[PDB]
Amino acid sequence: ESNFGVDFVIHYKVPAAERDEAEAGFVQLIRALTTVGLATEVRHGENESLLVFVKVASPDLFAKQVYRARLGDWLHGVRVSAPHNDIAQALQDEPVVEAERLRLIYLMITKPHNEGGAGVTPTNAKWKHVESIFPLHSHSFNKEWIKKWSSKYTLEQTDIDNIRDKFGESVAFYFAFLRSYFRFLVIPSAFGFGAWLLLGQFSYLYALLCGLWSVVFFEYWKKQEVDLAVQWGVRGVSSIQQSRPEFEWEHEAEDPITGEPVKVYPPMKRVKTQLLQIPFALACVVALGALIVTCNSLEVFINEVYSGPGKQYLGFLPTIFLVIGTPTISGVLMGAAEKLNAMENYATVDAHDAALIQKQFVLNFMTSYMALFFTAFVYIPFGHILHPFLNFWRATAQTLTFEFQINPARISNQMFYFTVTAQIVNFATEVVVPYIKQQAFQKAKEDHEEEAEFLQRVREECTLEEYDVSGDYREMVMQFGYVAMFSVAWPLAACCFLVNNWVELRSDALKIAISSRRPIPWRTDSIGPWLTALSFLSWLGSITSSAIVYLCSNSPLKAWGLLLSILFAEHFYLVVQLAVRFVLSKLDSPGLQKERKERFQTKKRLLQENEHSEKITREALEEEARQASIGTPEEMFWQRQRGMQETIEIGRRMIEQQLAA
Amino acid sequence: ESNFGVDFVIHYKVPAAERDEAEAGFVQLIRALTTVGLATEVRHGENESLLVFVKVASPDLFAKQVYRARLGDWLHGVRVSAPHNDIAQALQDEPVVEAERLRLIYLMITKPHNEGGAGVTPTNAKWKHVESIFPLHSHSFNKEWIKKWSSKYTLEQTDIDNIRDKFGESVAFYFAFLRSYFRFLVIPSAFGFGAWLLLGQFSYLYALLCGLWSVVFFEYWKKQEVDLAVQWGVRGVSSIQQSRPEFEWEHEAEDPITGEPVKVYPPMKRVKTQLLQIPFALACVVALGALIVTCNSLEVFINEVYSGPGKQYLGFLPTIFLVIGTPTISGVLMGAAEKLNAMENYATVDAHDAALIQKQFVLNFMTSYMALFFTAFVYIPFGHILHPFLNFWRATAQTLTFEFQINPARISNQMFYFTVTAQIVNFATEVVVPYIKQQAFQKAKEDHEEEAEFLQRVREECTLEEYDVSGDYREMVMQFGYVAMFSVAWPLAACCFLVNNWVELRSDALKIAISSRRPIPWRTDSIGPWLTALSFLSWLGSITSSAIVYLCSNSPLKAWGLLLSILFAEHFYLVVQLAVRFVLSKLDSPGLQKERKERFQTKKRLLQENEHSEKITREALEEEARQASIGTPEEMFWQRQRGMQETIEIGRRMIEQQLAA
Ligand SMILES: [Ca+2]
Ligand SMILES: [Ca+2]
Ligand SMILES: [Ca+2]
Ligand SMILES: [Ca+2]
Repeated sequence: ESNFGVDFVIHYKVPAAERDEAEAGFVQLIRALTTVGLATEVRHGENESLLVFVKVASPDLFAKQVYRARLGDWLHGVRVSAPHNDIAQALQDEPVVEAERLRLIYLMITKPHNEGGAGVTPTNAKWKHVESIFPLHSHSFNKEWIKKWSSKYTLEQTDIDNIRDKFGESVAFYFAFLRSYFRFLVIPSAFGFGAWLLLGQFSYLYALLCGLWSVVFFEYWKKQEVDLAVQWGVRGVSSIQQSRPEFEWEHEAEDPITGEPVKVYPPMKRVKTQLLQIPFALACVVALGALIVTCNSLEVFINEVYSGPGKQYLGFLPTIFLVIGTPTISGVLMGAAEKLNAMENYATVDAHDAALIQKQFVLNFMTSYMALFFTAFVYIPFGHILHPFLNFWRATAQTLTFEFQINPARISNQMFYFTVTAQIVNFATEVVVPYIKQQAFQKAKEDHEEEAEFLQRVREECTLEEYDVSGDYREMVMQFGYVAMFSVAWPLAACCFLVNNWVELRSDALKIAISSRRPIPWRTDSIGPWLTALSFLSWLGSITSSAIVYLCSNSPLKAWGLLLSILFAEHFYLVVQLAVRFVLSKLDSPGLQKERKERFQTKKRLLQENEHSEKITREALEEEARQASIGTPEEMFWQRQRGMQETIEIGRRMIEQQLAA
Repeated sequence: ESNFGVDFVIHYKVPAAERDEAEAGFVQLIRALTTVGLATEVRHGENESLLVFVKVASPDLFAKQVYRARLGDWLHGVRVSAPHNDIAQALQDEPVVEAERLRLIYLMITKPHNEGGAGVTPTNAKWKHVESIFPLHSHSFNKEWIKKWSSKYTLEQTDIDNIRDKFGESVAFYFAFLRSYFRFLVIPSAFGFGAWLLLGQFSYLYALLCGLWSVVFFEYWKKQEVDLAVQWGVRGVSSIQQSRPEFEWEHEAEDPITGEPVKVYPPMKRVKTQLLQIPFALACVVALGALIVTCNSLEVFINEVYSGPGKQYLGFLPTIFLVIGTPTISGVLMGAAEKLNAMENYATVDAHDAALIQKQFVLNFMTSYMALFFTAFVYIPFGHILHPFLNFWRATAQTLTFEFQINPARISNQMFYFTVTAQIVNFATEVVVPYIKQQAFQKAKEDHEEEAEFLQRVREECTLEEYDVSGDYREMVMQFGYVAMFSVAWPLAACCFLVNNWVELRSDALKIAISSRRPIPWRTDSIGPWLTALSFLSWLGSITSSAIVYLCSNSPLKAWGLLLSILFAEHFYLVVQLAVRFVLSKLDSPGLQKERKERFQTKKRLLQENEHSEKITREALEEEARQASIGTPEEMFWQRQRGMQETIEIGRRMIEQQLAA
């Protein structure tokens, strides 16, 4: 139930084909680990691998490394004050959390020799046999965390702080984002319940309301994250650029700022494959669009022809099957997105991650909303254009066996089926399928007889995949997109997503608990490029919900109404965006006062670290001595009234002279 | 042609009604001036006033004050580095310009005793007889500056820097803004010339073009001003809050940041008179709107009735008279705006100035564009609603003497008459009327017989009004508004404004030269609240130019077209705003590199101001001695393979064992 003090575990798969070269890499690896002061320990890994175990046996060099990284943060404006202790007397002032300790150990194993480390990143260096470097998982904290999160109803800030001190900043930002989003989802849940009871289907007021809610939630989260970045001492980390190890280069050019020749790569070679996104984008758009329009034509052909013998529920069976098939096509889609992004040689890890978020968000946007767009914006306004598909299905099924009435409330049933089966498929794919996978490999399953269970748990933890938080961001961003631009089709969607988010805030916590190895703790200022995604989804929601409520509320479609509704709701979005930004500028979050007060008090301590007429007539006497040494008329003008009492009495007699005249 | 070294002149009007009290205030004034180390000198002022003259006779206390203000800038993040010289050996490192010197002297005469100064601001303190504190005007620089600006065609950056070193930062920001705006006006001048030749009246392409030009000009100026604020060492000054002297208060509450009890004022008392703007706003809107609709009805009645005996030029004579009357009504309008803003008790000078800019911009917006709005958006789409005014004028003029055909190209003639007579009225009111005023008071017009002409020039300089740069900002912002939202009515407006701006960049320079006393040099990071005005005017231009080109291009007015054109051009504005912001993020202005490079080099100098296996087995031996003193199984696990060569050979024999199995 407790580790052996091990901070990191390296896998180092030794295949039989390259045994001697992998042995030379092994001895070079453990040499390089011993140079940076890591006590090593070698144990057996299954299928010919060598689990080596590292730790800092030297607390003095560890505190020296901690002080060096704190100075590196202080140079880039991260820390408020310097450590001010080259000796370890600042560690008692500010302790090291487990996340900061594991991050600095990972930097000592990851950074190159110029940075003061033994860089053993797998693909770029010679270390092609280093499979995975990963920290361990403390089960005594894990079980307590899962139990205390399942027991409570709401989560305080101390729970997110306990996530911060043991899983880095990024996982804690995800849980803080999901907690704040779950708390803000109760407003359109209640208002959608009210609109589903009272206002009838497709109410305009709920469209304006969910637009306003998306604005206030996005701006409030953008305030709350800079508050959290002040509180965790991580504000401004995105200015620091981490050099990606797999970034190839050609030259080593002039110094930008520091004095160091940084390695460069010709950007036209980058744009040559940046433009590889565009034919891939158009190809994937038309492929998924042809699949979606084929599914839509098939379901309308089926519910026209069979006339619903069993149920009308059987009519949207192709839509249900398409949503079921959507995670499988999105798997190869994200694979071909990640391969394309990795081929696009990116300099720093921030830009590489941001481009991966952009490609993954575009592909998931298409495969999550193009069915509902073809339902709302194509099928409802003019649905006669898919009649060749209908007569094609008729001419095929007539040989195979040997009046359209486009319902405007088809989108409500479609959105209900979409939300429910997407909830079921997402819940099955997220936890239940890995639950039965780990229970299946549980029933399918020397070494010093005391450390046996420890090496058992490490050998089984090597097989798990590393937890990426990008996917759990993307799921919630898409759910927010459903809320922003399709809740007017089905106003109980916010209530369903509220229940899903309360289950999800424990479910994704369970995924980090037992279905994935502990992620390498990184620091981030924010959720990063997902803020652009939330902003774009809210802006598109203000257009789309209004056009949906006009086109489904529908008389012929008077296009004088549609453009006016789109214009009014989009300008209402812009006006409420200005209003909420102006209001949230005035709230005076306490972290800003704390940061600027500490900075001013430190520089005020530096400030404190750093008769009259006598002086005036003395300098006038000095200038008179310089005049008598020798330019002259201003000298006479200043030497008229030298003493101040002379000026007083001359001014008073001049008041008397001006009183005479 | 040269001063007597005088830095400041104080007027101190002594009326005969309060002669003894003003004399006591005089002796207290010159006492307080002598405490802060200012050599004083009293000369006669006309109509019973006492021009006292100050200077720093003590360069040591002046350099001490300079170092104190530089530390005050360094605490608030303005300066890159500290002065690092309590002795005056930093003044040789960075010299004092005349603007910084005069600003610090004005702070020594303006700041209270707690700040280390003798605060003699007129209305708040007892000094109700101090009329005006003002610096002098160096004519040898003035004549050279006017001559070298009239000789050149274009102005280099060195001219704006010579304005910066002698008139502060704010006047130099105005001249830099007018130079950059005059340089960017040549693009819609040439394109409007092309549209006026080729494309015919009311072209949509010119509307999209001037929208794009307004975007690129506004974003390029917003980049250029942070570049200039880096270069002049003034970046970040807007974070510093200057306490307004006339700000009344009730309490002196807790300390926000510094430690000082700041004085507070109940904000509900402020909102009580903030809401006095709204009935004043609605009253002024309906008053100017009734005047404009009366003028419009009168001119259409006149050109209907008389049928143009002389000319059609005589028909818009009421519009010409209304533009002529516009500076006179705007005078009392800005008076009642400034009185309302001064009644609204504002804490700091930044918020007070920003609210004055907001009120003045709203009133000048109405009186500059509501005539053209009632022409374009009311008279052209539906003009039958003003027929009661027409029959009213008929029923009056029928007793007084004893078919409408609304032309869509009426706005072109209106905009031409508006631009031309506004140019003529603005040029007459700006320079020519003060030119004949100063030549009229020239022909209408003891004391030691050597300083006679100096006291003559100071006595005549007291009568001039202090130059406010807000008015010369507001004129150009309104001209930019004409370009942004009405150039499609008359595409030569940009060419006319280009010629006007080339004349204006010397004319407003002449106004500071001889028609106004030298302004007290202030520091500002930017043009401030006018950036919101340019952004709002460009955004409204994207709507208004498109609606104008549809409604005047006009068939009946198909309102399916109007909303689509407004929507397309506004979203084109938003898309090109994103595009230009993304492009200008990548240009890498050199001032940012210079600032962050100097900051990193200073903190890197502070950074530089601040065997392996032996240590590893030594700490392992220490922990073994602690174990033998006595928790134990991890100790045994770490003490298995102590030395690194032991780990090497144990790992190699384990490779051999995994090779056996
Ligand atoms: Ca899930
Ligand atoms: Ca998830
Ligand atoms: Ca002018
Ligand atoms: Ca002007």
